[PDB]
Amino acid sequence: LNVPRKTRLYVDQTLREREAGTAMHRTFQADLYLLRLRAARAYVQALESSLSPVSREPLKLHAVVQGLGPTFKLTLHLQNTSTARPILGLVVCFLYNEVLYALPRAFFKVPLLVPGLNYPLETFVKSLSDKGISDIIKVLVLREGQSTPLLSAHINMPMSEGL
Amino acid sequence: AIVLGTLGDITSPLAIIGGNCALQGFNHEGNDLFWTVTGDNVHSLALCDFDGDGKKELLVGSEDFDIRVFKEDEIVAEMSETEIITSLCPMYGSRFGYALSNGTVGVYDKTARYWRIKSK
Amino acid sequence: SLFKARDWWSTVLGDKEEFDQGCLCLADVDNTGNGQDKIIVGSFMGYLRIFNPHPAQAEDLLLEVHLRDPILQVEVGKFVSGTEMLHLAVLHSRKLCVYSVSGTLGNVEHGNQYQIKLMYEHNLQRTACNMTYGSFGGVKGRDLICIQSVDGMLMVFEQESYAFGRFLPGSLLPGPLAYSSRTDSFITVSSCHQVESYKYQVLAFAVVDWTLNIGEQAIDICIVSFIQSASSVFVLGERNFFCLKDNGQIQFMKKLDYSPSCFLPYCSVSEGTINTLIGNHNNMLHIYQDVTLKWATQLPHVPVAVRVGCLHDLKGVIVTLSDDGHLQCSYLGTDPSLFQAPKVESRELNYDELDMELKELQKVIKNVNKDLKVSAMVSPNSVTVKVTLKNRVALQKIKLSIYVQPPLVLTGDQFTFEFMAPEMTRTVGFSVYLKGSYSPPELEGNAVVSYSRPTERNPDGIPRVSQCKFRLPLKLVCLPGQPSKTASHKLTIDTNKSPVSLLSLFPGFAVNVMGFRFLGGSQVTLLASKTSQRYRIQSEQFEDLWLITNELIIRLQEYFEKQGIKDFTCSFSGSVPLEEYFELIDHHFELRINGEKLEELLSERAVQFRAIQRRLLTRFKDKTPAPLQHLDTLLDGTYKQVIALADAVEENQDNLFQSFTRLKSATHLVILLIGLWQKLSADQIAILEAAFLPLQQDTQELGWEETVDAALSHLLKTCLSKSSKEQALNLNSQLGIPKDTSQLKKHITLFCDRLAKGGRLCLS
Amino acid sequence: ILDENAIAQVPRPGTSLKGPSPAVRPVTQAGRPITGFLRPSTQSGRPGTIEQAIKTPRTAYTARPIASSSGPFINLSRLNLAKYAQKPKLAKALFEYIFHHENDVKTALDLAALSTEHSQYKDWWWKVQIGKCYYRLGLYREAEKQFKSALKQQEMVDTFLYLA
Amino acid sequence: EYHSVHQKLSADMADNSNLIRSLLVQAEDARLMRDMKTMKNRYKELYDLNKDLLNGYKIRCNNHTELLGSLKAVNQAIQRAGHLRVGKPKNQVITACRDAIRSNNINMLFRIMRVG
Repeated sequence: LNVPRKTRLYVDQTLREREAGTAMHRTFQADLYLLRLRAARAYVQALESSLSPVSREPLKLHAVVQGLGPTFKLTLHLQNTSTARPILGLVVCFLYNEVLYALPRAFFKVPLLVPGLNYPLETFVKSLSDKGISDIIKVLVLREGQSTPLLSAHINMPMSEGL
Repeated sequence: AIVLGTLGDITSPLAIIGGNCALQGFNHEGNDLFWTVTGDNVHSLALCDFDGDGKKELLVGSEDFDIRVFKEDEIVAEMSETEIITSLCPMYGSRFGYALSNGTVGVYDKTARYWRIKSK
Repeated sequence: SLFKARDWWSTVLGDKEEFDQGCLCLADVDNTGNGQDKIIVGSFMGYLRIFNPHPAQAEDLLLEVHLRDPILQVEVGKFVSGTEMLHLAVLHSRKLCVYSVSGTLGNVEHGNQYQIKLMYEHNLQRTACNMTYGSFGGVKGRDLICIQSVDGMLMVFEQESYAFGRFLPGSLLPGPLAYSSRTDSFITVSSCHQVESYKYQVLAFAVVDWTLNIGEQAIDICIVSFIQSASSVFVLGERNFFCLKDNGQIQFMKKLDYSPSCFLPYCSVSEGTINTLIGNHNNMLHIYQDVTLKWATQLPHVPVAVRVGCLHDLKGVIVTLSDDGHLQCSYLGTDPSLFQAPKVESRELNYDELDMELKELQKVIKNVNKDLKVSAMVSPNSVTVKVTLKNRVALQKIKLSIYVQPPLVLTGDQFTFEFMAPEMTRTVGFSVYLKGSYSPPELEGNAVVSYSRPTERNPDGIPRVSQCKFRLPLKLVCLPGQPSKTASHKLTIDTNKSPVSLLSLFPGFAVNVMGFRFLGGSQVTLLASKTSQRYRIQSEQFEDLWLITNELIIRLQEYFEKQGIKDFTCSFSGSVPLEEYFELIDHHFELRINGEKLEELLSERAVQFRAIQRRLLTRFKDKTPAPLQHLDTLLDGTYKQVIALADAVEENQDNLFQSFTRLKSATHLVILLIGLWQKLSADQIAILEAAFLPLQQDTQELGWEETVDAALSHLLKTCLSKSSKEQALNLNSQLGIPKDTSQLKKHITLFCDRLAKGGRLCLS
Repeated sequence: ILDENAIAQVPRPGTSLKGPSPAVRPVTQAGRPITGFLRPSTQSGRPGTIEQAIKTPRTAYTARPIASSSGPFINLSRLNLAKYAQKPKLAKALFEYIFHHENDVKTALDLAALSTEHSQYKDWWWKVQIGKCYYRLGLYREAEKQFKSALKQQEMVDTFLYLA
Repeated sequence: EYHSVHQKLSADMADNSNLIRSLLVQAEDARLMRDMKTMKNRYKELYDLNKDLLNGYKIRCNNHTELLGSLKAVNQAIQRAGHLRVGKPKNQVITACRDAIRSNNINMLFRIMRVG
């Protein structure tokens, strides 16, 4: 068989574990407690800013960028993830730096999202800076009666390769 | 026009070549070991032991309608054919078969033609 | 501790002073004769300091004298004409000074003083750069000094006075100078990458003994000679590390991957080899056995001019001196230390506060799993709209945009506001006007603000979005025109009231039979009733009916509201059109199919162009001349084809956009007539508006046909069907461009049918 | 894609550039398991068509996002390279400036050619620099010639890696 | 000078060929997103670059054929010098002239062609 082989490192490590197992157990439990703390912290901060592209109220969105050159094709793949329930009133709003990117329609309604179909909703981003400047673009999907985004996404726009 | 063989008093199979008016030679690494100048554009080369001494001289067919035989450094003889040579082939001792652009296919001993036939 | 340079007597050496190479010297300037060396450091700030370190402490610093002019390349050698005792040389930019550190003792550790006497000096005409010292020629017991210049010249002093001076042939930036004794040669590295050795007696007679073109210019050159078996010359470039023979060729070389700053081939171990140690600009020392790394250490500072010496009974201590002012004697750290978590029984995890915070965060998590006012006002008159927004809390990064429709054009789109104090109003004003021929699908427009709330959790502010929609008037797109008696098609709206004068419903257009002409030529006729109670809308274009029908119903509602009466209908009992509506769909889909064909043809044309272009590039890269074989002609033909196809695709895109707008108007009218033809409430009308009006622009991945077809198939699947066989056979939904529009039309007719029998829409 | 230089089109498996299974080691392409020590020379597979290369993530075939093509101290159009070529002490630093700071391969090659003809083709450094100019102009064989001729002058690790 | 001109022309044509490959990629990109203004601009730039590169090809080929003529003249001159002498002096003169031209010692070339 291909049963592996363990060197002196393994027996020294097992001897350390056999002689100092209690301290390892205690410190790993402390580290796990601190990790749960920090993960809950970051999860709550993300819920606050609503920066999760995956978040009752079922949705899933991710934005793909395609193309070099001053004009990029930005396609938002959006999807309703539910057994059988459509989502009527939703709308997408883009947040960009109006001095670097020229978005024609930075806000538009989305079609009735049928559960199970990936809707590609695309736009044409265009770099305006004569010098190569890469700035982030935010996308917020939100109801039409609410003001807090249902979910969000980020895209680091690549360099322009302009003229 | 290029060939590949052993010249006279050279212990490495050379890749002889023929260009505007100058031949060359390269070993397995590409070092110039043989170089000489001829009359006009070389059109055909072959390796035949004219002279029976065990080291093959090379036969050059110039665009000047001539067929010269070159040793490692020295020229031995030249027979004046009647058109731009196009192909030489040795398989005998000192006999080589030649072609022209007239259509003439023939055979040479040392310095004379056994036969010759001209066609379309 | 492994691979660190563990600390010995260490210090900082001034107030933002600056040193260089040659500064750090290490020998017996005290001439004790015991072997223990003494550190000597002189900056070009002026201070010359000498230390006798002991393993911080006060009495370590022997002396800290200050000379006026800067100090370059302190050295220690037999620089006096008479005796064989070491003297200390100080080279100022335009000065040479030999000293003598004489230390007299008192009856206490700190009662001993040290006197430096200026044995002699030398005024330097040229500006000195660096120097070397050695027994030039074959002299013994003397240490002559060859100083360089910043402009190339090298001047030699025979330990007493100005012996001579010769210019270096062809140098601009002076490099490192050294003197080899096994060959009696001055070796330098000129600006032109040439390591050059000159025989001494050759320069004395003024040429090059030999040269070697290394790949770069060298930072240092250190000829080491404690081995009399095989002599060598070390040259440290700024990218490589050479060890050269004595004839002039590389004995070996290392291609360093870091940036060296200093090196010192110290005492060797094996037979023939030479240990050396080099200092990165990455704060490390490397210890090679001439090519091969034997050890490496992580220094504290960027080493400049390292040395190795016996300091207080410990041989081979490494003394480093940074250029900022640090200095440190050190010994290698050879203690592999267990990687293990520290046992700190005292330090415990505070479970109380941590559990409080975790309970708070987990409460937020398990809870979530179960500020600005905008207003728009349109002027009564290219109508000028004014949007006022007012905040309650202080807001930041406000962006206001306006979206009306494709045909309508705005004179201003985006407006950016920065931070605003609470209870502050902001007004913007733009103008909207029709630009084109076809009338927009609807006159309503939207205006959206995206702002941010700065919060403690995220100061950058959580982003929020709020919108308001304004309603534009007919006076922007229409005009009163002549009416016609008959048109291609017409529809009716039968209210349960009296026929109202069209002058009262539409006062802007000055009988009970009105005619309208939109900017674009198209005309609509509105006929009130005389005997019946129904209004008739007629035109040739099904699109044209929508705007006038919507406005008629809205004005009827408003008027009959002003009269205070509460019961009012717009029944339209009859036949939903469904046939002049399908022709627009078919026109749209024919344009879509034509576009796909044009694009798949453009693909082939582009492939041809690329192939011919690659052929031409191959002909270009080739040396030999050759006929183009009319490849350029094929390229020109293909280019013409590509341009023609590109123009065709552009025109098809424009036609498709016009058809999409007209189809949007038609489907608006059809949803209106379905919501009237049956008593549809606002919920089902919203469902229909969501299903039939999905997008305002076709794209090469999602179009109107597939989207409305999926929506209608689903609406019939979950609400209006009870047989599973049809649900799985006909009522399926996909998002790919169809090959025919028959399924969409079948589903629309079936929707109207199953609504007629008494069906009703839902979501779940 | 648009540049073909390999002689053999379908060479034997094992002689061309163009372990643990994907059940253990994460992968980046169909094969090519993830590596340690990303270097800016990593290709890690190659796309088949321009469309596939465009419609994929920009950093899926290189350590950096792909590109279509791979006051001022001194104005390059003002100096006569035929006069700085006579002075090698100036010419070497000037060429390094033009090549590594300004990235002007054509003027750099002009200067390097004039310099090499001034040195009668006897210094390996100018040969290596001309070879580098060629190599980033696209001409590989014309660069291999200079690198070979520089190896003949004086063996250096630099020229060996350049030929590699 | 023929050598130098050919070198400069090959450099320039390599530059323009790299430009053309970049423009091919950019045009394919603009066409994949049906952006026809930028695609047509890439195609215009490609047309112009092809015109310039064809001019460059014509001039290079012309200089290159002249260079071949010059090389044949040199080689035929060495051969004409050698052919004037019978026997062992022939290859002596041939190799001497070849070494006198590989070192660009033209005066020695003519010296060995005159008497040597």
